[PDB]
Amino acid sequence: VIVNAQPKCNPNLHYWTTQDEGAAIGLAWIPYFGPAAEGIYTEGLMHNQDGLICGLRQLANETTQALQLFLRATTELRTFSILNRKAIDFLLQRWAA
Amino acid sequence: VIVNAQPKCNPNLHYWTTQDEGAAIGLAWIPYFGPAAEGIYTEGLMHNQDGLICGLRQLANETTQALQLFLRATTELRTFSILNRKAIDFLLQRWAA
Amino acid sequence: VIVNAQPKCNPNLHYWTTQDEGAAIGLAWIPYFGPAAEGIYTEGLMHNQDGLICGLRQLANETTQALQLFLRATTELRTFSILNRKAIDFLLQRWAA
Amino acid sequence: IQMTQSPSSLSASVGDRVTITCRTSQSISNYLNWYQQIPGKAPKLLISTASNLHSGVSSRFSGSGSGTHFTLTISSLQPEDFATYYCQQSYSTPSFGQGTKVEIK
Amino acid sequence: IQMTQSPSSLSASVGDRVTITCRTSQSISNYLNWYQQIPGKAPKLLISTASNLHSGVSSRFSGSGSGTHFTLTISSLQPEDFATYYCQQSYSTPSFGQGTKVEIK
Amino acid sequence: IQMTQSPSSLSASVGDRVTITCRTSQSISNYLNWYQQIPGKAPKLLISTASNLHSGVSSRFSGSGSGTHFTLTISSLQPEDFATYYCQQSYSTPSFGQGTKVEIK
Amino acid sequence: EVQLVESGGGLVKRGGSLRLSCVVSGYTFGGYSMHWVRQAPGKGLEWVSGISSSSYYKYYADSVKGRFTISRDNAKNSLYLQMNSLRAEDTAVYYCARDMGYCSGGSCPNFDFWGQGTTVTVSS
Amino acid sequence: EVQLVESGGGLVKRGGSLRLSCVVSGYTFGGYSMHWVRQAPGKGLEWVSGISSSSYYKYYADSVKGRFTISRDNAKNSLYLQMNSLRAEDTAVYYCARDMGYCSGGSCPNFDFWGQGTTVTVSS
Amino acid sequence: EVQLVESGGGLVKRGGSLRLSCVVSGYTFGGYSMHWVRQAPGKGLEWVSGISSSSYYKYYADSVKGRFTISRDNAKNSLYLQMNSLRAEDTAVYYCARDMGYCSGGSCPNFDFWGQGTTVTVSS
Amino acid sequence: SIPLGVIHNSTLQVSDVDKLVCRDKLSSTNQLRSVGLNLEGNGVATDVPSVTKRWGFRSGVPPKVVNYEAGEWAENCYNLEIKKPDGSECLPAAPDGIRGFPRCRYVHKVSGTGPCAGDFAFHKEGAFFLYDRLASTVIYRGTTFAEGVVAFLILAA
Amino acid sequence: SIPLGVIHNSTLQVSDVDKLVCRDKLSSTNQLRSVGLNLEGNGVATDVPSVTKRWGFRSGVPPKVVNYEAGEWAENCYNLEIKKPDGSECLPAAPDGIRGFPRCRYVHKVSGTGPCAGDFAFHKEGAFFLYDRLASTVIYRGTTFAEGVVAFLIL
Amino acid sequence: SIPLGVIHNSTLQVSDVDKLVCRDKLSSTNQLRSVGLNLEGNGVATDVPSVTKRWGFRSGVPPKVVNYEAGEWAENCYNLEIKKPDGSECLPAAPDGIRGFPRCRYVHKVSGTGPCAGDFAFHKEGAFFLYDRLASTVIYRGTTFAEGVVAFLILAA
Repeated sequence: VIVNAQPKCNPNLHYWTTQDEGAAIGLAWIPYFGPAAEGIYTEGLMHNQDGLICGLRQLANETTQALQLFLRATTELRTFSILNRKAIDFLLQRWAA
Repeated sequence: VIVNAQPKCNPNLHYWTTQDEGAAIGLAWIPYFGPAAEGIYTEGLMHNQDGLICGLRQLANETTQALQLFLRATTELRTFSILNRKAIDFLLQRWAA
Repeated sequence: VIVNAQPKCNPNLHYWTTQDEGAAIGLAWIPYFGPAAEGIYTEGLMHNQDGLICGLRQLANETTQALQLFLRATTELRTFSILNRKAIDFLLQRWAA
Repeated sequence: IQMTQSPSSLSASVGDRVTITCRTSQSISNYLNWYQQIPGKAPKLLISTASNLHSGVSSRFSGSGSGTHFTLTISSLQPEDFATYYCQQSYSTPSFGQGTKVEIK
Repeated sequence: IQMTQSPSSLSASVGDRVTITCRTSQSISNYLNWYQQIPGKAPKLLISTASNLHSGVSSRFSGSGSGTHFTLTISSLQPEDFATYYCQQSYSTPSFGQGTKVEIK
Repeated sequence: IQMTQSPSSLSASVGDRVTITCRTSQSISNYLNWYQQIPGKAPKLLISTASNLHSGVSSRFSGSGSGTHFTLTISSLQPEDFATYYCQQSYSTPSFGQGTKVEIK
Repeated sequence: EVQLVESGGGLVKRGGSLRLSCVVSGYTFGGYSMHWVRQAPGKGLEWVSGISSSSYYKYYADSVKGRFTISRDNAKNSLYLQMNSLRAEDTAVYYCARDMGYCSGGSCPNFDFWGQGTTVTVSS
Repeated sequence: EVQLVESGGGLVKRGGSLRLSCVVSGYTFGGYSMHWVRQAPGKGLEWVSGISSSSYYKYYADSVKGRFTISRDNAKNSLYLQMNSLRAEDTAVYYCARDMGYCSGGSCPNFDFWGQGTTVTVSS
Repeated sequence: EVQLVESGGGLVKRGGSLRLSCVVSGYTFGGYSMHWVRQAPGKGLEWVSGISSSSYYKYYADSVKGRFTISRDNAKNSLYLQMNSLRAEDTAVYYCARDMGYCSGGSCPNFDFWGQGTTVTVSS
Repeated sequence: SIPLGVIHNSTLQVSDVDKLVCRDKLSSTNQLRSVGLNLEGNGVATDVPSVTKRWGFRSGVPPKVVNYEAGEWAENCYNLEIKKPDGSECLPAAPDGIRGFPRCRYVHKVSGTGPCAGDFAFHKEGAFFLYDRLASTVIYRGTTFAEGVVAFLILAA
Repeated sequence: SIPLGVIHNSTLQVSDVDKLVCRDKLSSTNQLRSVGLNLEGNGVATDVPSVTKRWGFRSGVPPKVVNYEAGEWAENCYNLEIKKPDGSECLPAAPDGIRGFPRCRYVHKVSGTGPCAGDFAFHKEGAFFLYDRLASTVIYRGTTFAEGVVAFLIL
Repeated sequence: SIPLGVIHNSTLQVSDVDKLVCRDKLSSTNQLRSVGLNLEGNGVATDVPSVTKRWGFRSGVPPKVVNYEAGEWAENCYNLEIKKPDGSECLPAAPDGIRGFPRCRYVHKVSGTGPCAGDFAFHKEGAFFLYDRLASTVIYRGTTFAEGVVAFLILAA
């Protein structure tokens, strides 16, 4: 349902994350022996599959305004609980009352 | 079931809040073009309808002690999660069978 | 399921806590008339019910590594929401689809 | 908390002054109450917060004190004022007094 | 926001230069647009953002201004340049102008 | 991490001291273990932590070293101490060495 | 006029149980907290327990903890006390009392109106 | 070439209802926001309402707030307006217009494509 | 005395699968972690995999990752390894070994107790 | 042990967890509400010497705060600034994110000395000091506040 | 009123809050993701005099921040240090827990003097400054940042 | 990937985080508990020179903290104060909300100079330093702590 309207959209996605790594072998998990601040990231690459990336960019561009309006009407300094709240209302809609 | 026992109770409530406004038109939602800190409030007024306001005052006056007792037993500095916890227990109570 | 493997495990547990005190009589709940910083703890003592206290001194030891890894993949300074997330996943696993 | 009263018993005639004391083992600011009971009758409230006279009580009665010393005073005896007096506290868990009976000579 | 464009009617001969003004009661930086309408036809767009010409329009039209004062200018009339004009703003809820008509002598 | 041992092979008589060395491509502090295997049988543990004798092994064996250089030493040879010797690390994913054999002349 | 009437007292066997009721007329029952007091034959006064206006806070004394139960009903203007595992020290005269609410739930009672009292005795 | 065609206008009685449609062909429908404009018997112009691309944001004017409804469909490239509780001042000529998206939800309209305008008349 | 006995080895064709077992008697099996080692004829010793005391952490080798599966049973004091997609290099002798638990999950092993090993050959 | 009250047909009823009928409906997290009310709406006196009598200094307890969503128009506000006789300050500086009360018509400002015994000033009755959407247990320096209490509600369906 | 998009069969669809769909399966809290995307992937000019034009000073509004999980490789980054003509710093110091962008090749560091009328620098478009897993609203002194926007998804 | 152990009459079963097997009832948030246990109860030596060997300095990693509910009476506690030879400090100041361990009989205080190579002090085994209801991974100056580990349980009630 999303159609891009930017002049350009790079169809290549080159990302970095942190993941979880599940378990480890050796003395790595001990903070005395483990990596430094830079070195905890995992790279990757994805290809444009039916215009996923350009639609993603359009989605972010559409989200920004509502995000700013929500941030205006709060008192916290740092916010971490948007996703947990989304889960709670998703659970409250169907299974409640 | 709540009966007011104060010497007097004001039956008119003149209140303010912030709301969210949902959508905005113009350059209003940009923090560079938007209002100052004072100017985000929406006002109202309500009349006594079967002693709602006096019962409300009684309810707050009753709640204060349990509120203080709950607050004594934590190590935080600011609390934002009372309502989320209330929702979590309200959901947990019924979904066991 | 858990079998202890330390050279020595103490079979007596002498602990402390804070609890919530439910309701209080007198002027104790008011912070002006209440206790000091130390004096809010309630004590107790527990004996080695069959394979319970010592089998509980291993479950902690096994855990630490996983916990440490979790703390590596986060940006917060203090964490208070592990058990709430545990409850949310317990609710989501059974109640979905 | 322990309550102490002195004198335990007393006999007096019409026209004198009666001074009584109540004592405790702690410092409880001014959370004290005084009660009067006639034998065969339920107790009755008197001055509250150690100095606040109630409604309908004659002005002759007067209480005072704070900290660990509290004194009640009656200025002019009357024939129907021969009964027992108690003190009660509310700073912590409630606890009444031991009593004091006034009599005639 | 309310606008004030004047004069409301002008008449000039071919080869003249016409200058019109649009005024506002508030400061709206440079969010202003100009429009032209032939009577019987839907309106057509002109310069935007107070200095940016559209595509396919003649270079005879030129507008400028800022803040509260904005002026549009045409350098040479044509037999097909007799129509109605408008100015519009978008800083807040949209609001149009009143109109100004060019005539012949 | 690569493992290097030297000498690869050696032969000597009863009553002679034997010295073997193990080297790594990194620094692994002191997480090195020594092992001995006789043909036809499974391996057997020896000094651990690079300086700690096991329980049930004769006092003749002794090892030392640190950093990138670790050594094992037998003070007196015995007719039944002709076997093959290994060094192992556990700082990262485990990896043994290649081997070293002692014989008779 | 504030009127309080007690009922339920009597004579019972050892190890039994009892129920006392207090009925109040004269004002709004739902805005105040209530308490129970006792006096043994030729002895002093002792405090038993108390309740709150919304039935959210309940209090008990150490000597009767685990044996006594309190309740109230605002609609019918009634107060109830249930006594269990009756011992020899439970022969006395009992009163129901009302207080001026200087605290938030009934923490600091100042009794201002008293009832008449009822007699309960247990023995062979 | 971009083509915009309006339809649905005409004559209605007092207090009735009406619906209007705008059809667009010539370019990508789903990437832009649309708006409605109207003109009187010979006075200036006035703005009515506007919608967004994903149908998440809607806007309305004070003079028609609580009376109109706006909608769109990207499947057949259609724009719909529904008007209820019609009064004498709603006799005019209506246009559906397109704007360049300089703002996130479609809040900063700079109209660049217009239609041709239909007529609505309501009287006795 | 500590006794570990291995079983399951034999002769198999290419592309097949196998299951090896290691059974221990002499002490409390529930407080320790197991490991597997192998050695090919005329070659050195190679570490493969291992498990933890409560079956919560599992480790695999890059040369084997995606092909083998390790499991344990505390009640029967048994250890099992499942080998799938056997190439020609997987002909060797395998040992099961016990380690001293100097680390939290079994990530820094120091083998001290070995078994006897079993031989697996794959060829035509 | 926090109590909450439900509102239906303009009737208020305080309910606990187990007493919760199936009629009760909560379909969003926007129904939960928190509201702070003032004490001057109960008839309490508002004169300056008649309210300074309820604040007292102590040392040995740490402070705590909670948050607000709504409010109520106030007639009287207070803004204190107190110093020790030698020239020291008696009250702590405000932290980050603390601002004065938004809407009240009058403001009484007081500057003077005093015998500060403890470290923090508490309310001898167990009520709260009200700031901009934050309700505390102590008093911060130079910030306009009100006096009141808090309530938690479930709004009408 | 935050919108989120669902992905199915390599198709991105913006679900409606009002309409509830039984096809949605959420079985854990690991399927909720937040991603930050760059503006330079949309053809916007990245040259230095062409980007210092969209940052403006204001006084009267407080800042707010959010958090990240994922990222994106960048090619241009900025690192500002501006002082008042008398020598006063125009930008606040960084708070605790704030670090620069990890993975970007070029870094344009700029130091000079400007007319700092306001107190905080805002974006004239409504976009976010991107740091190490924290998306802010203002600019912090001496920290490397990117320009981008934020999206929320259900995997 | 945090595991939790459930308690029935068969003691501490570590049954998988998928809380399956039908007969498993959770009905409130008070059944979830977190407890910290000390290392000295396992036979570890507690003398001063025999514990100072497991603390080592490093630079390049930031610290993190978690929270507690319950505890256990301790026999030995430590209170460090370390300085560099030039006279500068080696350990950071405690943040607000950090207080020492509540209940232990003996406290060893140590003050002396040493070669602080790194910035923060870590444990060479992956254990936690214990404070008043908060567990950290570093050492704050002048605060009494214990050494132990943390476990998360759900009760049987």
